[PDB]
Amino acid sequence: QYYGTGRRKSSVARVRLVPGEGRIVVNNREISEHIPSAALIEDIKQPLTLTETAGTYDVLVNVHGGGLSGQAGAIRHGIARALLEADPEYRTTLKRAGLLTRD
Amino acid sequence: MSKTVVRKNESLEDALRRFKRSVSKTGTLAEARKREFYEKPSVKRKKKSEAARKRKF
Amino acid sequence: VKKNIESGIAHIRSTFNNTIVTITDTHGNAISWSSAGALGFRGSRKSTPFAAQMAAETAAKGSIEHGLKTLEVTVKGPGSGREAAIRALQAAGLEVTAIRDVTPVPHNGCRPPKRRRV
Amino acid sequence: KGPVAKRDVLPDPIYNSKLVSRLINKMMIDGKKGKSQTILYKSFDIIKERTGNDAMEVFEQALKNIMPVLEVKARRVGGANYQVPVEVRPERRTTLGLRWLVNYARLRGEKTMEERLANEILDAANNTGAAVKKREDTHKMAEANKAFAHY
Repeated sequence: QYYGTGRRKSSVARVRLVPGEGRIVVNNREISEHIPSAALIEDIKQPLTLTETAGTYDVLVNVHGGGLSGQAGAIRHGIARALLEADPEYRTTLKRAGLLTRD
Repeated sequence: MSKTVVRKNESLEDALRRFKRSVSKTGTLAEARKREFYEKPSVKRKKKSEAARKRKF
Repeated sequence: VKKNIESGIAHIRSTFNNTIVTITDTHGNAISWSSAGALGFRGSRKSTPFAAQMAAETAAKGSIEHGLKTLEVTVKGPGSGREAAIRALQAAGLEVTAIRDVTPVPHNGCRPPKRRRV
Repeated sequence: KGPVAKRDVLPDPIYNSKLVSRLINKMMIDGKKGKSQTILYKSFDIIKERTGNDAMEVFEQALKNIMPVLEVKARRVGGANYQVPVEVRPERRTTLGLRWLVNYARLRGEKTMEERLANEILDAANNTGAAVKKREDTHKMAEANKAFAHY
């Protein structure tokens, strides 16, 4: 059970990237159930599109703290961190993004 | 003015390169440029002893 | 009826306040002329290299109709516009022929006036 | 001292463009980027509706029209207060175009900023427009100050 923490602007993404089909749970909710304004939904999968990991891992998270934008940012940051810790093969590619800001 | 000598078969600035160098050996830059305002005889004489020796120019 | 001079001579007077461009024939007859004041520059911009450039350009494009194919340079006077003037004269397409060592250098002459500070 | 770096966020589903992202960053007031995003989306939708063409090309042409080539910078050399034309780098040109677009769009005056921006993009694609008045004034100033193309 790969684990990660998407710490960003007080919003922590307790992400556990386990092998699945591609489901993304946010505080026990659906993507559309939780986050309107899907402009950020496509952004969450930025690294998921840079590296081909479409539907092999599920994303179960308990995001505590922060607004909608900060929560989405923490979610994608934790996703990237957990994916890197799982398979660092594409770390050379993902080092050009990082997504670490200490905000 | 540098001289009456003509030069061709060069670029446009190649002529100015030698113009700005040959104009030094003529009074066009000193004799015709100092006498824009009067200079008293005393300072007129001291100016030579100052410049021609200190090599400030 | 128009005397189609083949080549002529140009007299340019550069100054800290104005620049004059005059194009003449072998005998010094006035062919064409232009100045920064004519271009439109009314302030101290008259003596600028750009103003001298425009004046030379206008004089050249005015004498081109008069017909002279080449010209001689007889620039004279203090100022920094003498460079842009000849630059525009060459860029206009009218190749220069020669130059002269003429200058108003006086031996003694008359004493200049009082300075600008007393 | 010296210059400093920076970056923005390009991805935008509705007419993806880095300049569109910069515009979204602009026109934002009170930290409300969502309002600006919605306004831009609805304005581009209205543009696509009224005009049977992609709003991307219209926006690009409006930017090409409003972008100022020459800037007139003031300079006080003595008691004259002269001005010096300046060549604007593409970054400054784009920023000035965005500024003029937003300002004159909000200055026009209509029932909604959406319609205001739509009509402004139209009057920019067609050179006749408010921001193009500013462009023409700047070009006139640069031409009148041509005497100081270089110090």
